[PDB]
Amino acid sequence: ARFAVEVLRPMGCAVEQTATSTTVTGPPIGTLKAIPHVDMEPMTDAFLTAAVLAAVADGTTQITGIANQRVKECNRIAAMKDQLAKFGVQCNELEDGIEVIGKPYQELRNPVEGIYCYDDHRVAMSHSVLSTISPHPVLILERECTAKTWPGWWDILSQFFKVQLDGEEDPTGTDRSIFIVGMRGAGKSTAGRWMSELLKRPLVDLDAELERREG
Amino acid sequence: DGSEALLQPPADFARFVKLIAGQSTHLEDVRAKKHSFFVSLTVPNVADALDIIPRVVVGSDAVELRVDLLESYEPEFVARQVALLRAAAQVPIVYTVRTQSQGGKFPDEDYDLALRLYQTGLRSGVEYLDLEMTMPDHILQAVTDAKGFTSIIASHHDPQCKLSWKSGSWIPFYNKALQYGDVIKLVGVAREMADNFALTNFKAKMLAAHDNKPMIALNMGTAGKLS
Amino acid sequence: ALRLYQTGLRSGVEYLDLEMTMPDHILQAVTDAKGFTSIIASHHDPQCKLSWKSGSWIPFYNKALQYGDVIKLVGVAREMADNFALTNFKAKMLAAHDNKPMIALNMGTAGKLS
Amino acid sequence: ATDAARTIGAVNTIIPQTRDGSTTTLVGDNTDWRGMVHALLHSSGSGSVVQRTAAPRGAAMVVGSGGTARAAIYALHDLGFAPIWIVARSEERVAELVRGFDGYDLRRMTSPHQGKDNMPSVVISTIPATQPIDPSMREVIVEVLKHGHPSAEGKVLLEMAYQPPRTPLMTLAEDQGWRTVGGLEVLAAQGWYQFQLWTGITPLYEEARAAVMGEDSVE
Repeated sequence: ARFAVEVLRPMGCAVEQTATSTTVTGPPIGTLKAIPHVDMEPMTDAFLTAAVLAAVADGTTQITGIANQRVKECNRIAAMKDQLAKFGVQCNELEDGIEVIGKPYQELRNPVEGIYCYDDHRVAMSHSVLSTISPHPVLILERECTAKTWPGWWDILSQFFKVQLDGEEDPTGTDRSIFIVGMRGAGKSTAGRWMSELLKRPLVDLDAELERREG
Repeated sequence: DGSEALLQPPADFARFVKLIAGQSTHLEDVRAKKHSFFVSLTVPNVADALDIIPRVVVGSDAVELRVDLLESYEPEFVARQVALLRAAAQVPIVYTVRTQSQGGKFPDEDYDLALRLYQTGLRSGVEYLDLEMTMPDHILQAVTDAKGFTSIIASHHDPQCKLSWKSGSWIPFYNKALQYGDVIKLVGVAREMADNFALTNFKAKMLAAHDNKPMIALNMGTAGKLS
Repeated sequence: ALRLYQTGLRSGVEYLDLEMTMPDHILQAVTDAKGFTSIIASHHDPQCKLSWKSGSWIPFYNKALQYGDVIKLVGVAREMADNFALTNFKAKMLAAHDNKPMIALNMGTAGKLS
Repeated sequence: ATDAARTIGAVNTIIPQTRDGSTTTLVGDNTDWRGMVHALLHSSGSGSVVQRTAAPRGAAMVVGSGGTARAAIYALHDLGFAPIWIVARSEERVAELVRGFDGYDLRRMTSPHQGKDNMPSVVISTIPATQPIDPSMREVIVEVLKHGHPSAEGKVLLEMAYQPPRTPLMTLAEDQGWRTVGGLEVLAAQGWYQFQLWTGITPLYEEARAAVMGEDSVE
């Protein structure tokens, strides 16, 4: 809940709060001031929402304190990296954070690729916000993945924010490690060797590795 | 021979490796061809007719080892027959255990052996394996789970002619074969020429409904030669 | 045509093929003087306006039935199924009228089976 | 065109490919080398250097400078022969006969002594039998055939010209104990492969062989 005060107001929003209510009026379209540095470990799950706002901001934004977002579901910090890349906005992957170089909204790239969400509710809904002002209509693959936290998000986007949404089709186990067993002298190594040559893959004697690993 | 280590990978073993590593395109290739065939061996021992194999395989896209027609059902014996055939034929193998109720020799009820024979096929890396839909569910599951890159031909034969193409009394078997097999094989009996028309019509309707699982559909008897 | 048809009949040909498309006054004249010649009443459908399943051949069958000793109907196959439908059609006609046999074909390579 | 026919620089086979929806595509392939390999592997006797040994098979030779010679090199490289000695008229035409092949170990033989410890086990002759051989090429060829104990070494000559059935060069090689494989034998193989590429059916080679000899054909 600290997102409103510690992110949006620095970004140029008029954030008014009471004890039990939060109202946010955003600044004129595409004039969001970038934030030089923000610690977001208290708002670990809200960095994706911050990232898309930074992508449309005036200047370079830097989010930190989100090491735990790598093994959360997908590599979320790298997900935002190369999904925003499709809008032509480069990010950088920091030790426990993400740097995002903002772009004027009118000259964003058209993500013809389509936005893959990694089946991550957070990723789908964050790019949902960006696609509100995009100069080109954005396709979001995996609509239904919002279900994890908010099934009716698309409903509310349509009902309250009056956003036109449309249905479209999605326009988009080999190489397993082989184990060889039996006993020494059986032709085990020769079969291994043959396979290595045939599949262009590395043979590894598990006895020899046990010797090298142990010393 | 004994001198295996000094050699470089034989075609025999390469064909084997190609399949188990998921690199076989045996099904795509066959299905991309307008007409395809596999030759059904009726020989009691592959070693004793090893000279004949390559001739017999001409024009076919695979060789069917009819395990039931072999002179022995010992897993070790059958494993050799498969390896000998792979080496000699150098084409895909169809590993078929046909039960006697469905026109073969293998006993219907002898399941313990059937399972072991089925696994001998899978372990040997055969490109196709034919399990009958009449087999109990616990074996259909076990063979399906360990199938690997073997293509399953889900089969049913109707030698006593209890089923019908037009009436749709095949559907229950089709439905079953659909979830178990990569290829459906339904075989009935023709009494008259019309019975081939009904089959052809049936097959067409099934392929329309499930494009992704191709079908081998035949009528036995001289009447059903057209099928 | 009439003169050619009579040249056939006069020559004592065992079979004579008159098309059902010919006008009635010639169908009558050739039928009346046919003698011991067997008449093959024919119709061909090269433009593929007719169909075996739908029974759009019946009007020609009905006509050929009363003029010919042998009916000859020839259509076009676009697909293999069109031969099945023909075979089924012929069988139904022979059941209904045993006494007048039929030559039934589909043209084109698709209709080779017919 | 296939990667074989591209690097060899010659197409003996045209294959249509039905690209359903699109128009038909025409592919160029080379089955000449394919046939030569097959002839050396199977059509030469058992106990041939090819049947006896495994890659790398050591040295081999290609006399002649034609477009056949191009394919002969490719064939020998596939069978794993290296170095591949070349005997030809001039260094001018041998240089353009090498052009394209890289890392094959092609080297000209102008004198017998150059082959010490690397004399060829297999020779592929692309010179015609109608033409007489050049004195300087003969001097090289003659000595290569006489070298060692060809009979027990299992050595093999492959004559590409099939008229007559037995050429003057084959006659000499046979006297020195070499196994000779005639041109018709390659013709069968070459074509056998074409048939496979067109039909998707691989009949037995004996069938194709017999068709070429006229022992079992339709005519």
